Amino acid sequence: GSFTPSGTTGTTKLTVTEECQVRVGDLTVAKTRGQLTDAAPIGPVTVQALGCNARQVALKADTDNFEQKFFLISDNNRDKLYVNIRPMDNSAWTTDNGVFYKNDVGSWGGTIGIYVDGQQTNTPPGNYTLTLTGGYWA
Amino acid sequence: GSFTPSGTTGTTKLTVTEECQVRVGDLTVAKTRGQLTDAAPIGPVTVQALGCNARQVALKADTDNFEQGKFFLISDNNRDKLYVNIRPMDNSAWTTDNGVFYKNDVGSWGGTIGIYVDGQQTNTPPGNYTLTLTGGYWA
Amino acid sequence: GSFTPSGTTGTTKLTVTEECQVRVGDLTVAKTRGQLTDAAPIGPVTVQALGCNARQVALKADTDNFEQGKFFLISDNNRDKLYVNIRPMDNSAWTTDNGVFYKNDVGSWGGTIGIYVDGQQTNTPPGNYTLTLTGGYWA
Repeated sequence: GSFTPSGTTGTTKLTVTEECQVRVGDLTVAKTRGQLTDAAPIGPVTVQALGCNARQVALKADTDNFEQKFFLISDNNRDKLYVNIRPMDNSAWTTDNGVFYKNDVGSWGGTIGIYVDGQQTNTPPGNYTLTLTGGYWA
Repeated sequence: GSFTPSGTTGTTKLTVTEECQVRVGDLTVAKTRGQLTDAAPIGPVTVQALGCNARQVALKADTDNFEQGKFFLISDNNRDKLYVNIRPMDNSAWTTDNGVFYKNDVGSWGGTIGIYVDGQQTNTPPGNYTLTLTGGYWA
Repeated sequence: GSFTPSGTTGTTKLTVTEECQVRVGDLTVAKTRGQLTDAAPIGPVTVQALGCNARQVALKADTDNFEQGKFFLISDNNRDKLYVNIRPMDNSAWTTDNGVFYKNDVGSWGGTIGIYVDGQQTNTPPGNYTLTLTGGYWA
């Protein structure tokens, strides 16, 4: 099985902060380390496939967003926040080295929820990101 | 003549995908190589020149978006290119001079600049292509 | 006292142009050098401090946005600069300490920070200027 890039690239950006969070400029997903408890929901990624009725929809994370496990990477390319990626509808998906594809072919379209994998309330403040690219599995 | 930078910089981003395009995020201008036929319309650029009553409104593309009097979107790898044609929705007369696309007549013009595929290029490798244009006048 | 980074980073982008102003993009703030008079208002930065009921809300500008107790927008060339004044429309009391703009009183303040031109600089070369500010507290 190999992932074929065929879609747009989405990004989940989260700004971890101390209890005293000062949101300057535009508004984004901001969370204090304290809120980084297990199962804690981060953002959500909207996916929409077209003309994929004979292929398995899949999402591919940047090389710096997965290892052995998905996680958001700090701007320093150091600190990481381990998260779990699952669709809103209870569709069945598989995780294969940075790839998250649907077990059944079809032009699926829904929401992919991002949650904190295990309490990590000690996560250093900063800007974390998680990039995912559309495509199919085959 | 020469182009004088005096305005904002706009960008036309197109994502080329295979027949099975999976849009992660929301939203962009995605198109399958199959749709990359000749005259195929990509995105559109809205232009608004003001105080240009004695000058000629002009648009300047990045050095990596033009060559030999030909405009094209560049891949994120600064390698693959999609040749496109620049033309206003209204049939106004413009001129192309080395990456510069200026209007033949002076005055403050405003409207939409349509971007179309120049010749069928359905073999264009998938990826993220862009076309940057900067506002200014010609002299 | 030192500034502790704890919030998001905002940015004020301005595009100085000549009287002939050609807007190519969808939306991006533009202004001709002529409008760059003293007290001239640029953009505005929204500030939302939360859980800061025992800390002094503060804003920190990039190293290339301040110098000698003076704030300014920097050109894309890291050369030209537009000196501006930072002030809360709440008329609240703030202090400027080497790139840091913090509130004199603790509390989870939330409002608008107005950006105005510091002294007439109508000769400012055209280009893209920016001013980055990061949320956090002072102590």
